[PDB]
Amino acid sequence: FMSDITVTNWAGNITYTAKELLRPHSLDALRALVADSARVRVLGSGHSFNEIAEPGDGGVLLSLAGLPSVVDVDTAARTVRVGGGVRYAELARVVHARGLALPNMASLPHISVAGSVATGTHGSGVGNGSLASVVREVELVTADGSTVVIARGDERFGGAVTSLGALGVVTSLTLDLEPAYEMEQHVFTELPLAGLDPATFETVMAAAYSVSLFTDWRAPGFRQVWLKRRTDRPLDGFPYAAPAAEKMHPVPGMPAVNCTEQFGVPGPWHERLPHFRAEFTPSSGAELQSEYLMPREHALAALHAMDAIRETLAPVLQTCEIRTVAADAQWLSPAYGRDTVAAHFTWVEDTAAVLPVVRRLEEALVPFAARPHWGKVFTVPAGELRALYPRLADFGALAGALDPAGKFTNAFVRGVLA
Ligand SMILES: *Cc1cc2c(cc1C)nc1c(=O)[nH]c(=O)nc-1n2C[C@H](O)[C@H](O)[C@H](O)COP(=O)(O)OP(=O)(O)OC[C@H]1O[C@@H](n2cnc3c(N)ncnc32)[C@H](O)[C@@H]1O
Ligand SMILES: [Cl-]
Repeated sequence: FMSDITVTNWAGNITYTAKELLRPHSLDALRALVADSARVRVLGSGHSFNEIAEPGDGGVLLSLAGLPSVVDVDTAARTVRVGGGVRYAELARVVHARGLALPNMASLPHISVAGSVATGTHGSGVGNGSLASVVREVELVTADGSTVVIARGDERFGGAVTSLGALGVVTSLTLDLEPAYEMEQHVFTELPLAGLDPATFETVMAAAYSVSLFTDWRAPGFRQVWLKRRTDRPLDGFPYAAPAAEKMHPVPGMPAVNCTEQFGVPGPWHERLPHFRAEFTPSSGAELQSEYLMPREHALAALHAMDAIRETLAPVLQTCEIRTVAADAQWLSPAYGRDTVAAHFTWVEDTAAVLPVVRRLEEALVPFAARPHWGKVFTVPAGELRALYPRLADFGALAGALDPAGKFTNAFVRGVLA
């Protein structure tokens, strides 16, 4: 019963030093565990790919999986209060049943809400903010066990959602909602990079509510284009690529059964925004991930820099996805303060082969002020990375106020706060 266990992230490339995952079964127990522990980090659903959740030797790794997962919709207010450990699939089910909806979702819905917003998680669409952008309040258990609630409008709130877990344990969050809406997903194949000029790139990325491009970086250009269209908005002809003949997966050869419905068949928002259907429930994945988030005005130059090194990228690549994100108010969001283009890479799970490719990719993106996704694999040096965040000092002051001893600062966060 008392024997050591091995605790990893979802993809299993990160093995934590913790020999047990503590899952307190009450908020009283959680407060006491936090107060009594010298160093703490929280594990959500483990869909990070780096050391962000590692608390160091002797540090406590705790989870909310032992507490009830509550999803409380106020229909008149159009809000939902959720536990930090609740995952997006359940959140979406419950809000949809109340006739309400989120403005966006990530690719796969089986990810914790608190952990998603902690790192900058986003979907696509030129007018759609990050997942954090709909949070209007957070509730934290701080280092001494006490609760601090921070709401939108509080001078601190810009640092309180996407915080890398550095302020305390987020026990609940409240999100804003909109009326439930219908969508259609239309997939296309073969979009050239040649002739993808500023006007055409803008037209393509704005052609639906959320648009992704996918490529293998093998033949020139893009292999797929996914349009996720609201039925309450117009859909113009899309002459730029061929209509897909078959149901598609982002990664060529992987099972398209896993993916949300295509061929433009209408269905609800939460069955169209993700790329992966709720029924698809993988307990791990044999992959790594990286993503770089740049000013949207650099999209073409960045795509052209990556095209020039395509032969270096391709051998370790499962798929690359290009997305857009609206400017974020959160100080540590990779989309902070600027409309954004994102370049995501799902790699083969071969750390030794991937890291040198990541380093070369990062070099290629330096001219475009690329910020890495905090949840994913990156090798940007700490000082260089700190220089990319205008309000980093403000964040550090907030962390110092709420957590003076740095109970929630691990090695990952320490390099951000240095
Ligand atoms: C696995 C995965 C991830 C993923 C994705 C697809 C898959 C298969 N698609 C994404 C996408 O479309 N867009 C996007 O921007 N990200 C996508 N991701 C990445 C993923 O969403 C993030 O890496 C996310 O942060 C993972 O959250 P999760 O909860 O699974 O991961 P974690 O390692 O356990 O924790 C991450 C950080 O959050 C802190 N955390 C977690 N819970 C809390 C609470 N309650 N309070 C304070 N912090 C918390 C962790 O400590 C860690 O720092
Ligand atoms: Cl091309």
